[PDB]
Amino acid sequence: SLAPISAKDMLDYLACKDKKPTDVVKSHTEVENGKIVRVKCGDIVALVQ
Amino acid sequence: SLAPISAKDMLDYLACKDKKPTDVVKSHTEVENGKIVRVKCGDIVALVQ
Amino acid sequence: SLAPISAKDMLDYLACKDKKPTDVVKSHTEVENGKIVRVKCGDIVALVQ
Amino acid sequence: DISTVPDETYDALKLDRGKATPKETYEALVKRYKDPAHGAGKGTMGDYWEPIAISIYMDPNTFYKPPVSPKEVAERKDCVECHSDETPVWVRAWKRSTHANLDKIRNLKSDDPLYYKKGKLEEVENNLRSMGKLGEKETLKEVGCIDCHVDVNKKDKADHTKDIRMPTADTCGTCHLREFAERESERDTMVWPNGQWPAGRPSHALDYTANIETTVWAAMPQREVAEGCTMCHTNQNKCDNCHTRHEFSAAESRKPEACATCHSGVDHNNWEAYTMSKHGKLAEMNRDKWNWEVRLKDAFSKGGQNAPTCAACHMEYEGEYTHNITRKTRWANYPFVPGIAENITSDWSEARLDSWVLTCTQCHSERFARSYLDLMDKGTLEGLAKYQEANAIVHKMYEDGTLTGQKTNRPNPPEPEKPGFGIFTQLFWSKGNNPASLELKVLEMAENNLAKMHVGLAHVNPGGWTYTEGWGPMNRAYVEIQDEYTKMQELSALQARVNKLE
Amino acid sequence: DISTVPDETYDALKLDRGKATPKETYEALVKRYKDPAHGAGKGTMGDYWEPIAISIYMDPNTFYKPPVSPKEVAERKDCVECHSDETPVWVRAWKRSTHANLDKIRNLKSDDPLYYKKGKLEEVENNLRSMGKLGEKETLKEVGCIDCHVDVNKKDKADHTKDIRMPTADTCGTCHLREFAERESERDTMVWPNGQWPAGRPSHALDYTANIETTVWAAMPQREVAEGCTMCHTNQNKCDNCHTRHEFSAAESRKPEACATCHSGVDHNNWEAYTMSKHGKLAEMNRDKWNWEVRLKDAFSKGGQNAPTCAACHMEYEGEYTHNITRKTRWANYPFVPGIAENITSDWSEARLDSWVLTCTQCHSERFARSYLDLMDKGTLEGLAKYQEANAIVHKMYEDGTLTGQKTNRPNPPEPEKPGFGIFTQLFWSKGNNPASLELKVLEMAENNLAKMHVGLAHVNPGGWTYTEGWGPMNRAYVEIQDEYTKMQELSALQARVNKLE
Amino acid sequence: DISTVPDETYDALKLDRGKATPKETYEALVKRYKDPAHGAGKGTMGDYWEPIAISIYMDPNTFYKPPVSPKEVAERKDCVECHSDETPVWVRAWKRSTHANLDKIRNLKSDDPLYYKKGKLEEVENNLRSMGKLGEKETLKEVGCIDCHVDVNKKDKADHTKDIRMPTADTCGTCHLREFAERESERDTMVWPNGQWPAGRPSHALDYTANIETTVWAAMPQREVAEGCTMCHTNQNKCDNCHTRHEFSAAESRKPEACATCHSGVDHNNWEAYTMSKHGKLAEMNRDKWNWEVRLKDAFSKGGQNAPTCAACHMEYEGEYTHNITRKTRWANYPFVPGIAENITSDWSEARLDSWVLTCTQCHSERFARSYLDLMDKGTLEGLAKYQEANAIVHKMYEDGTLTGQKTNRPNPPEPEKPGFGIFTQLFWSKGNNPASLELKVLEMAENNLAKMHVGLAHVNPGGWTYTEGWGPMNRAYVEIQDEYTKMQELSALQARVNKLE
Ligand code: HEC
Ligand code: HEC
Ligand code: HEC
Ligand code: HEC
Ligand code: HEC
Ligand code: HEC
Ligand code: HEC
Ligand code: ISW
Ligand code: ISW
Repeated sequence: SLAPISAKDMLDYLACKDKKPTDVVKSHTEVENGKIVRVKCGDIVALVQ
Repeated sequence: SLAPISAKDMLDYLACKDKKPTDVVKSHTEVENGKIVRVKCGDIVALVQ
Repeated sequence: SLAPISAKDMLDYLACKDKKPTDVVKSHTEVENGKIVRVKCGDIVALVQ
Repeated sequence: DISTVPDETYDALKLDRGKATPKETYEALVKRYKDPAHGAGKGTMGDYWEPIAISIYMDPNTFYKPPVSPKEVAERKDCVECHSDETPVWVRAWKRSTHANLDKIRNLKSDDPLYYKKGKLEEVENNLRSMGKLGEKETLKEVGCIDCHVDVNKKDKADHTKDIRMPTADTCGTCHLREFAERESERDTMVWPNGQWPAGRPSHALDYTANIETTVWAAMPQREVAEGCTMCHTNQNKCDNCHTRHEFSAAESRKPEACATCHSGVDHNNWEAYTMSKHGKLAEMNRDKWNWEVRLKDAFSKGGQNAPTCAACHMEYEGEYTHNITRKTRWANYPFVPGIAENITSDWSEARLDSWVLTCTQCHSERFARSYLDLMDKGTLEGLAKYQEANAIVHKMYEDGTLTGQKTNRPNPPEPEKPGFGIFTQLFWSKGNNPASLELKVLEMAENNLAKMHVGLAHVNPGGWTYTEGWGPMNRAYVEIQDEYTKMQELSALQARVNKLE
Repeated sequence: DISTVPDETYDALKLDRGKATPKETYEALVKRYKDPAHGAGKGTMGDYWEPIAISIYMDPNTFYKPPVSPKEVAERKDCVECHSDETPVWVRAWKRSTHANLDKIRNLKSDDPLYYKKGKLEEVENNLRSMGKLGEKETLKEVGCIDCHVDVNKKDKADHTKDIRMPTADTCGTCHLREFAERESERDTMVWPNGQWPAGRPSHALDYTANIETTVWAAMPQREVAEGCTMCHTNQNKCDNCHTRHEFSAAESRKPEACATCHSGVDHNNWEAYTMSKHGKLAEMNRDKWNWEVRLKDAFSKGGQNAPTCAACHMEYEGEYTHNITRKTRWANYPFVPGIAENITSDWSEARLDSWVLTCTQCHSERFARSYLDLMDKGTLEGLAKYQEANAIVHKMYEDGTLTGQKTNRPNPPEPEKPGFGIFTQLFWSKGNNPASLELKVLEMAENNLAKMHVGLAHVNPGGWTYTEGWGPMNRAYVEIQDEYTKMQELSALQARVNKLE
Repeated sequence: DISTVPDETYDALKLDRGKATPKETYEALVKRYKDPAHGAGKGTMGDYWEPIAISIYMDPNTFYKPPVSPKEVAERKDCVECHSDETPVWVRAWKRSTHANLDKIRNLKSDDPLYYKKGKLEEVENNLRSMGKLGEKETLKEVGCIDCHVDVNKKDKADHTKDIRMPTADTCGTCHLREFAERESERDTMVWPNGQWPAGRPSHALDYTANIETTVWAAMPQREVAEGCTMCHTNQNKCDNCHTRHEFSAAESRKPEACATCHSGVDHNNWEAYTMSKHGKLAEMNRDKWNWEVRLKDAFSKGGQNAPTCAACHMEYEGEYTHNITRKTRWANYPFVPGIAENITSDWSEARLDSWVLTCTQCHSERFARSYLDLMDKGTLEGLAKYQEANAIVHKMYEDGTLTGQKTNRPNPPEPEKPGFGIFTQLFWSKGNNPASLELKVLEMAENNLAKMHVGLAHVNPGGWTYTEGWGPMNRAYVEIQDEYTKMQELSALQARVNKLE
């Protein structure tokens, strides 16, 4: 009865909850090219709602 | 020194101890064609000797 | 810092520490050809020092 | 009315809480309790399975008949005398118990920490009077063999071959209406916002129904394996899994051990994670210092209790203790259940989190407790993510039809189960390459290792979500899934090269 | 007459129970006990292995010699004086033991639940008079360091470098003839109807013989690894594994924890399954309410013991308790041993099954006990069927010559082992592809997983035959075997095609 | 002078033990203790991670700030009054503590086994006088909330939003200079002859430093997973992991359960191995009999203790007990660390062996203890050999670049990690075929299975180095490594044939 949100997106969402949309956070789950993926709060809060 | 009996036969025997030889029971072990295998009692009663 | 010495050579050393150089002892770790490998104490006390 | 029972129960039972009597409440509770519609009986797959011999004690309402022998017509005193020989320890455990010593309870003085028991005795008499089982000025003299096993406060003789029953939850609830109603109230309080689980579930009120509505349970031929499942799922039917027969000691049900036989193992290792935490180890170290006879509400003051225990955390709600254990549930053990993780930030989950925080802050500051529960929620989701990645790979092979033996040797599971990818069935039934190895590896990754990582987190056992359970084993699953995926690709490649040459 | 020692032991010993004196019974027993043909010494593979330092303690009768220093010549009093310093706890533990306090025992009153010890003291004294170690008129003053470690009731000095021994079972049986005889009678009572196991096995009487008669133990080069096995197998030689030196407490030996160091682990998880059962959970919760000092015959009455324990189940036989633990054995742990499953319905098993019913019905009704024991038998057979299916596959591969490296890299095991399929040796020795992975998998499916399944069934731990041990792990083995089977077929079919083309 | 502190600690601090006052000793210890160059702060990889909410409790000196609410100013009594409602159990525990009842200790008589505590109280006071926290004629009144959480012996108001601290080791060590000094001295005693581990490691003094200087812990993105590692590595920062807040009972820190939350699990199973040995099972059976309140030095006399415990074995050194647990370490849990095995026969190891032998001879003869310690050393090397052989195989594959996905799907680990074979990071991070399955398997063989084998041997649990852990699991890993390797060689030959065919 809820839209599925992957666990990485939930985590990014929660990481951003106290934050401005232009703040950039580290992913809690993803590593690419030898570095933790950074995520922009605005882009993720957009993906959830 | 005992004649080897498989456990599936020990069990069918067990379930058939107290039946007519034309009574039919379910297997405790076997599934074939989406269904638990049915066993005619006289047959596994005969397998023990 | 220490010259590395493999675990089976350490065991063989320990099994020979008290031996004469010509004494033979059993391996604690090696089986070849269905049998415990035998080791001459002179060969092992040699390898360690 | 019953002061600790929820409004949503009175509502569901069409009762008005300002007017209902004990008799009325009991009768309504039982009417729901015995209705197949509401989960009694053999359930929807009743035609697929038959009871085994032990099934008469697991579900006595569906299966129990007394034995054909002895033929004895017996009075109250006879039960005790004959069983002193036939089942001697049952009699002795009974003699030692509160049920056989009610005048001791009557005599408890108000400076005794156990004083609340007198109130509970008087409440029980009130219930029975309302029910016409006890005279209004008649004291309940004992709860004896004949009372539980034939009829409460029975005056005359019983026929062994006809009148003997196994006492089920409605039988205990005749006297213990409060605890029975509290328990039954789980059906009404455990309602998910998006139907993540069926209403009333997970709960002790529906444990038996849950078990018999599990396809593989109903479908598998190995009845004796299946009945192991049933032995952890009988709370709905009988009240003695925590405080056991025949002492029925409340002190015993308060000890973490009382929950351990069911709440342990590969897919919910609460006993292991709790006992290994500092909380559990302090309970082990101080068990002999605490007074386990005091009620939960008095555990931390009169009981001298200084570390939490399963009952203290799970029976507590907003400052009171009840047999309803469902009201703070958020994660429900299995983090990968659809809608569970998405629900974690809802107002509904926040509300339950606040009730949790209130539990912890009996000892910790709120800032500390909220720091930890934040770690629990995000660590759970970190585990969920790692599994979700591995599952994408395997699920891809499935839809490709490329799992080992998927199209050559994958027989169907037993009826009424339907074939599917990584279903619960494949943990209790396998044949041929159903399931495939990768497929089982990924199911277990979620069912076992992710669920254990969550339980490690919730119960504050660091090794239980990092090295030893949860992350460590999930890492190996991931690694092995990746390895075999690649091995399987390079062999596919090589097979391709070969029918080219042909 | 030792009336708790079976006929078949006096027969085996060529004694008349009416006439034999304690001295004659002790000497006959000890003659058999110390005889190489009957299991003493290095056993039939003694040419393959040498003792290690710890071996002098594991098998003193073969290997012990006293130390070369201290050069000392000591009276009874000097042992205590010097060790107070040298091994202080041994003195402390001994000083607080019954051995050190025989007057306490002589003073027991007959209404004390411990009065029986006073009968046992006098029985010891009677034994010693018969052996000529005590005067007709002399009481046994104490059981001190010098008594056990040099000679019973020694009167003069001992030379520390020459006269000190490790007390073996025969040493204890000098005084404790009854218990020694009961334990030795396992040799005569444990006889299988069709040689399922060697006569007198499994038992504590022959545990060490069984150890040194295991090929891989004798053959493997890692002696310190092998000696871990010896550590679980020393009951035959020494009596202190359940009631340990130097307190020698009968109360300790009644506690489930006394059995757990040996009867635990991947191939017989008795401690684990029992402690997680309701039974063992209750034993944890009530250990402080039970009087462990009363004899097993009295545990349920005078001890207030209300849940069963290892010693109370396995030492009881037809209403009596003895150190013989073999008489009710039916499955003997490993359900795949040839002839065991098929003997499960014999008259012989059924009489043993009746003895077990007697045990359970101290508490449960007969109907309940038999319902459960029926589930244990059938659940074990279901386990067995499942492994049997798996072994068909892997065994076919071995005979077909198709295991991995079977033809190219399967070196032979160390002497005097012979190459075989799925043999005990492959659990403690591996080299190249001896064994192959599939072979070890299926060997472990029977030796470990099917065995734990059965232990879980027998000890009433539902998760220990369903999810966590037993069915779950066997399900995984079967699935991986089938999976590896199908893969290996696809690969040999693929290299048929590369062959065709060449 | 502090009689239990090693010379090398005074040397390291450039202090004269004959001369230094408590104040000076404290101040030198704290200067080192708080210095980044000595392990304090975020460590070398501090740029790669940020704290989560719970870290303010894990590393208070680096992260802790008081809460913004409540905005209140409080004196000593107000801490107690308000918290009596806001964190009620902390107030109840504290009231039960020695800390809150100093006059009791003061009134101890010299026939009381706890009498030593009054000497300790006077030592604390003298420490505080030297620091001028206490008048030379003032008695310490209590140790209350304000003392630990604000300032020792604080006479006035505290601002809740400014003056509140989490007590760290240096806070405790304000009064308990001896314990804190003994603890900090691990930095100076645990020095390896060939730098097998970094100076001062492993130890409780540097456990946090060790946690944050681990590449994967700094590099991985799953912060909540990584912080379960931090939970087991906080001793350096806070003194309440063995004797927990708010009771701070030394009796508690003496029980084996104190150590279990940390010293357990898949790569160091000391809890599991100890509890299952005879030593542990006796300690379980006998716990009710010992007086745990007596100091460790009196455990075996005044305490009644007759089986060994973690604290009694590991705090003991040459017949004394201190908080330094490093002085006898030889193997340090991981037998594969370069130089550890090679060092086992060194003079340095042999003096440390002699120290162990002394410990064991509290109870066993020297001969017995030396016999068993030899078996531990040699059994350890035999597991090491088995591992070394399996590693040669997979390690070859790595050099040949033949591991699955090695050249195709092996992404690099997160910064600041460097790609390599079988590195610790692959236990906590994985992506694609980094690591490969064989790689992880040989890694876990050493990390998990060889370490557990050594733990089992060191802790006298035979099943834990034979069947159940150590050898059996290593056996399986070896078998599956050989098996995969052969399959891979066969598939590599089959591929060679298919190029050649094209
Ligand atoms: C009336 C005929 C009763 C029936 C049927 C059952 N119980 Fe009872 N029990 C009853 C009373 C009056 C009391 C004393 C008041 C109190 O609650 O303490 C009890 C006591 C208990 C206890 C606590 C015993 C103790 O720890 O001191 C428990 C755990 C308990 N009772 C459980 C119980 C169960 C599970 C029943 C069904 C098998 C049951 N009781 C039936 C009265 C009656
Ligand atoms: C077996 C006879 C059990 C005993 C004894 C205890 N519990 Fe239990 N519990 C059991 C089952 C099979 C279930 C699930 C039922 C279902 O719907 O399938 C439960 C459920 C719980 C829950 C809720 C779980 C959730 O929401 O995920 C809780 C909080 C719970 N149980 C607690 C609990 C405690 C504290 C116990 C000892 C006092 C205890 N249970 C005993 C099985 C059994
Ligand atoms: C408080 C300090 C606890 C103690 C002691 C025990 N549990 Fe617990 N449990 C606790 C929390 C915070 C959670 C997660 C809550 C959430 O969903 O967010 C749990 C979870 C469970 C569950 C699942 C039901 C649920 O509430 O989610 C079960 C069945 C459960 N725990 C059982 C249990 C047992 C058997 C315990 C003793 C061995 C035990 N818990 C201790 C908090 C605490
Ligand atoms: C565990 C498998 C045991 C081994 C091996 C031995 N004994 Fe034992 N012993 C054991 C128990 C459980 C008991 C209590 C028996 C009961 O019915 O209560 C005992 C008791 C004894 C006693 C009696 C002492 C007393 O009760 O006062 C003696 C003298 C004794 N045991 C001696 C003994 C000897 C000589 C053994 C080697 C042949 C031996 N025991 C082994 C458990 C175990
Ligand atoms: C008293 C406080 C002890 C200390 C210090 C140590 N051990 Fe111990 N040990 C002790 C007892 C009371 C027992 C049980 C004796 C028995 O009857 O089994 C033991 C047991 C052992 C064993 C096994 C002996 C056996 O017969 O199976 C070993 C190998 C052993 N202990 C070794 C040992 C070592 C090496 C110690 C120092 C590190 C040590 N023990 C300390 C009592 C005490
Ligand atoms: C018979 C009831 C005993 C008495 C009295 C004493 N000891 Fe003992 N001892 C006994 C046994 C069964 C064993 C184990 C034998 C074996 O093969 O393992 C021992 C062993 C010792 C040892 C060596 C092993 C050890 O754990 O240290 C010592 C040093 C020892 N015993 C000392 C000792 C002393 C000083 C005693 C009087 C105070 C004493 N023993 C009494 C059996 C008996
Ligand atoms: C003072 C010196 C004494 C005296 C008077 C006795 N003993 Fe004991 N003993 C002593 C030492 C120093 C040792 C250690 C030897 C070593 O471990 O290397 C021992 C050892 C024992 C043992 C253990 C033997 C072994 O491990 O093989 C036993 C069982 C023992 N001693 C018994 C004993 C007895 C019975 C005595 C009086 C007859 C006795 N001792 C006197 C030191 C001293
Ligand atoms: C074996 C075939 C089993 C069946 C059919 C079965 N169980 Fe169980 N078990 C728990 C979880 C569940 C659920 C989900 C709840 C629901 O649907 O309402 C079902 C349907 C089910 N089991 C049935 C829980 C709760 C976990 C949690 O924390 O929420 C238990 C506790 C639990 C116990 C248990 C045991 C006791 C060892 C066994 C053998 C099984 N289960 C087997 C299994
Ligand atoms: C999780 C990613 C973890 C990290 C970064 C980490 N731990 Fe641990 N742990 C022990 C050993 C070590 C060492 C070696 C010592 C040193 O380098 O100075 C490091 C660097 C480390 N851990 C960091 C020991 C000691 C073993 C022994 O007997 O010597 C422990 C005890 C121990 C505990 C532990 C826990 C407690 C459950 C957890 C979750 C981890 N560690 C995780 C791991």
